[PDB]
Amino acid sequence: QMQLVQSGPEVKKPGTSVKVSCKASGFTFTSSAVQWVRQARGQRLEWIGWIVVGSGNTNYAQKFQERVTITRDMSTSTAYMELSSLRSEDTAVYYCAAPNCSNVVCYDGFDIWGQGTMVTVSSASTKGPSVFPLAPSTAALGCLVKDYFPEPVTVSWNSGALTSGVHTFPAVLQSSGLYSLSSVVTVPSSSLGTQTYICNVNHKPSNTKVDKKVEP
Amino acid sequence: GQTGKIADYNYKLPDDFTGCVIAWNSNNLDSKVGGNYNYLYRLFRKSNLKPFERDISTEIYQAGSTPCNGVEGFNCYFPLQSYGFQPTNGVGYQPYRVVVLSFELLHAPATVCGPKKSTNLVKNKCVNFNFNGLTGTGVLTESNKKFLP
Amino acid sequence: EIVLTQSPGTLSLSPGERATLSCRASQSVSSSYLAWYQQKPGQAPRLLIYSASSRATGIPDRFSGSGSGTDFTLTISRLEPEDFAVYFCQQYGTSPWTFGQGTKVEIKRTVAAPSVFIFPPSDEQLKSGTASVVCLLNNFYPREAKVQWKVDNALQSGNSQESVTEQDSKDSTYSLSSTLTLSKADYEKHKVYACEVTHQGLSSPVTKSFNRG
Ligand SMILES: *[C@@H]1O[C@H](CO)[C@@H](O[C@@H]2O[C@H](CO)[C@@H](O[C@@H]3O[C@H](CO)[C@@H](O)[C@H](O)[C@@H]3O)[C@H](O)[C@H]2NC(C)=O)[C@H](O)[C@H]1NC(C)=O
Repeated sequence: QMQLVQSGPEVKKPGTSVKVSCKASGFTFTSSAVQWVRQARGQRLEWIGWIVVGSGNTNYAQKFQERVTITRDMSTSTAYMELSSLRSEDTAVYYCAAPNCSNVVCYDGFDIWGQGTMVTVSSASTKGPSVFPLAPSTAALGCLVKDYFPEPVTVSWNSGALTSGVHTFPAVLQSSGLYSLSSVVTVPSSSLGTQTYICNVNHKPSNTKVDKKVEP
Repeated sequence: GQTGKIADYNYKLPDDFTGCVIAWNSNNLDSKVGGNYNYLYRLFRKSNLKPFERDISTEIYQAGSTPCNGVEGFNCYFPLQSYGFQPTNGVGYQPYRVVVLSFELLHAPATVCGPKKSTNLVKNKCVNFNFNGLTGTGVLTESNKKFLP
Repeated sequence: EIVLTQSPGTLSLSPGERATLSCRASQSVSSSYLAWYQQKPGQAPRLLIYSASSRATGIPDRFSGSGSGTDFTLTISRLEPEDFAVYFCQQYGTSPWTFGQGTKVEIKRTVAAPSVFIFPPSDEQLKSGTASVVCLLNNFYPREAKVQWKVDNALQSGNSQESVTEQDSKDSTYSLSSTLTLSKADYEKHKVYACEVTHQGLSSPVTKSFNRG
């Protein structure tokens, strides 16, 4: 089939650049053009710029006029974005855009988009997560993951099941740049004195695997 | 025959070629310092080129299906683009001047070719002569006859 | 100046609706270069309609929408149960290509009462970095949920973090968490800590807490 490929995750520091590539496959990429956009965390969409694979036609936004270069290259039939001078507000997700042009006819819309890479700049102090238990005194108990470096995180219950009210909330960016969230599940009934209540937390970007029990 | 950006989009070479091809390199008569941007080439065309065709056109090419009134946006692009000549672009990217010749025959007199004999003559000796056209054998000698101009 | 301001902010109706969304522009732009995008959160958006009056390669339930030079709108007759995502305008008739504001749709579950309950800090918090107190709100349809921290003889919001989950599937309800971080020195400056919330399905405000002892 026909699709678009984008690069993987990126984590950077303030004062560097990014390099996101758009591999086009399954269609005539030469008679096409590529647009770059940026999506923040749950906000409105914006526009960065666009270029033409045919070369010699690049248009950038008024605020995206500087500190950005969109190299194209024809040997591998791809498209690259380079945005320099990374800033704290620039922690976001980048997407890709391209039409489905086939020889004689170019598709009037940007049908195919890339998966979208991500960029995060911070103090660059990787730290393992910590687990804090929360217990009641018709009941709910849970554990809170806190103080881990900005990165994808996983919360499980040693089985990937028992979804009887598990509430996993999105990570929150605090004043120190660290990440935290909480996961609380309600007990089936007033039988909290028996059975097993465990809030195992699994992590893989860092070599941290902490497990803690929950008691009243 | 062949394919690519050239010989297929801007100067098509017919098959069964009757002519000559010369491409002598140049790096001082062209590729001025800083950048040489004087020549242009076509990028996008709605079709290929018939043999021996000169497609000089400045209309904006349309790629999709939406008509464009002289606006340079999506699905409407200007094919002409400039050579990226540079002082040190690269050995494979130096400006090359090319001249292609064309020989042709038809039901008409031929008026271009070069002969050369310019051989000194000898008199009073049994010699095999060939003047322009006629041939023979004999002993050439000076005479006192008078020819009309 | 170019905008794609969208008149409808959010929609909340049962499956099956006219589903009218409006994207009136400010400056006149030809209705030939414009697109709609549907982004279900968590993955890339998809192409739905382009060139004002057209259709994609394949779209379900016959999405239809047309406008004029300065009027743009889309309707979705018989809104299917699955179609619930974010909708974005986009125009590329002229640079810059400003995008759409965004619209949200969701189901109606006839306003149910929420549940509020607190978690007092455990033993580990007095030897950890900072002691934090959390309140949990569960099982409420409306997004109107105001959380106020009841410090003893003080109503302050110096540092309080709110977290919201996405819409439930089996229960179709919402869950929120409120977290406070206070000075680690003694935490004994005020012995009364509580969280109040006012909701449509609550009438009289609820105040519940547990003083340490
Ligand atoms: C991007 O554009 C290309 C070409 O414009 C699209 O490829 C086309 O895909 C359709 C759908 O499968 C093909 O139609 C099928 O053709 C077979 C031929 O036997 C027929 O039996 C089927 O019933 C069906 O009609 C079409 O042939 C194909 N184009 C070509 C030149 O083969 C592609 O789907 C587009 N992709 C996107 C994401 O827009």
